[PDB]
Amino acid sequence: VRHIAIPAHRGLITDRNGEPLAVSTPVTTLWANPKELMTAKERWPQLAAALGQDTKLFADRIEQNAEREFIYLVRGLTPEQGEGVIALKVPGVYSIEEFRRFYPAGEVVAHAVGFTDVDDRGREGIELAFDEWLAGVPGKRQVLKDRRGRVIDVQVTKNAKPGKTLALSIDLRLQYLAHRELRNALLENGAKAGSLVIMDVKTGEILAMTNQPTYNPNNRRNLQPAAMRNRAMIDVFEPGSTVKPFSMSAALASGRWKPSDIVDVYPGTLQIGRYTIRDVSRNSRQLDLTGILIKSSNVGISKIAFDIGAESIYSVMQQVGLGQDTGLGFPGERVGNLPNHRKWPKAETATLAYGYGLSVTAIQLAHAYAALANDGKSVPLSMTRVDRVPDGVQVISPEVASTVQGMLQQVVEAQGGVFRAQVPGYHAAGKSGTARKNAYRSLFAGFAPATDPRIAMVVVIDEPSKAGYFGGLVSAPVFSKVMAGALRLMNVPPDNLP
Ligand SMILES: *C(=O)[C@@H](NC(=O)[C@@H](C(=O)O)c1ccccc1)[C@@H]1N[C@@H](C(=O)O)C(C)(C)S1
Ligand SMILES: [Cl-]
Repeated sequence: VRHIAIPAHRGLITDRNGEPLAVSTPVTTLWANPKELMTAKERWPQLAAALGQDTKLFADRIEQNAEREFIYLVRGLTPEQGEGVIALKVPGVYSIEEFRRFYPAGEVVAHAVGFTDVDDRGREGIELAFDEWLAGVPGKRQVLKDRRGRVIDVQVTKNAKPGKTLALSIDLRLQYLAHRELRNALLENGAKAGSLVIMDVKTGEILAMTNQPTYNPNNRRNLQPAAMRNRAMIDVFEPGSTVKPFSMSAALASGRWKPSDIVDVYPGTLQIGRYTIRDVSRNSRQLDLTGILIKSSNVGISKIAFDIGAESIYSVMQQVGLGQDTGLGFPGERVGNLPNHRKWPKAETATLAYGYGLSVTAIQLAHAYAALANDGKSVPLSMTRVDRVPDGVQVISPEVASTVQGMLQQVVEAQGGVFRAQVPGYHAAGKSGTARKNAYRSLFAGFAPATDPRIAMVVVIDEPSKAGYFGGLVSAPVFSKVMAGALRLMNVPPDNLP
């Protein structure tokens, strides 16, 4: 009297609308009792052939496992193929009906979903993070065996309970769009890597999370580690000039600045001891605060930071979640960091203000822009479909967030701005960036529609290699196309029709 396991059916993963993303499909595995095989040696060659194995090597393996009562022949054949071997009636050959995961969207959502074991245990991404929920509990079968031991099947001791279903926050339609457009952007620019995150400003849901390179989890032969990283969550980078709107939020909240205030940025450089702060465009003197963002003046943002102090900038960044724990619990997710100082020297103050010295994830950057677009209120992040929205936390004053939103709409819409971020039919807001690593990261971060925001988006492209490499040239056009499609796919009313 012994017990054999009764495999449980692992729960289905779907996207937010119910589209299957991970399904456990019936699969047959074959094992043998060598002691029973040792009584039917003349059958071995035909069985070896039916397993695509060499007869002599196969025979060797059963001889050297002769004294054992159990060994695997092969795992995870199709039910019809496993019937082929079962049909040739070899003594001591048995079958086990297991389940095997299939991923219908393949590489399009591989980084979010992850994958399972040969045992159908989650070992990456969502499959790992929600493993206890999805797994269910295997059963126990009471079985009688003779002293060979040939099994000669009594009753179910304990039933199998299937795993529970799970609906992600991801919208597969948005995911496909983002994937295709990020991929196109990568190839066109000779880029090495990239991330794109799309977030629902009002509910905290991650509507799309896509990276390049990626991999097809359905093929065990193409699990190459470098292409398996969910870069949006597990890789960090200096956000660069994409953090300037949060510097600006500190300035406006300080009570010392308004959008119409002027800063003098001539001659487009500022010498701070050994360190020189430099702008790309150096034919400006007086700029207002909206102008500082539109032209992305480093000198301008540094002078404001000197006036208000680094501490005020650090707290806005901390509050919005940059370099902080997101609390999602995605496997291998990084926290990043905001630097700290007892006393902040000028050079450190300036570099913070325009996005160096700190390290963030793409998901953190998108979460920060989402809170800004949601009138300064940060809704907790979710990877699962949200039906009842949790209470959000006020992180920037509504009034300040509104002003900064307007300024950002101007960076997209005014002359001298990131016109390639413009979304046909809609008002859009955002900020470009280009950070060093002569290697660069091209960036665009933003949200839309400007009159009542719905979606925040970050596009991060690593090391473009074709002439133009600024965030406004490389990443902005991706924001434009993906945002255009996402908006209409979500049936959001156009707010900039003529
Ligand atoms: C923010 O990213 C800023 N970048 C730089 O000032 C500058 C640097 O970090 O050394 C730089 C990087 C790459 C190429 C040129 C200069 C400003 N914002 C950028 C943007 O909006 O994309 C720039 C390039 C306009 S400068
Ligand atoms: Cl970290």
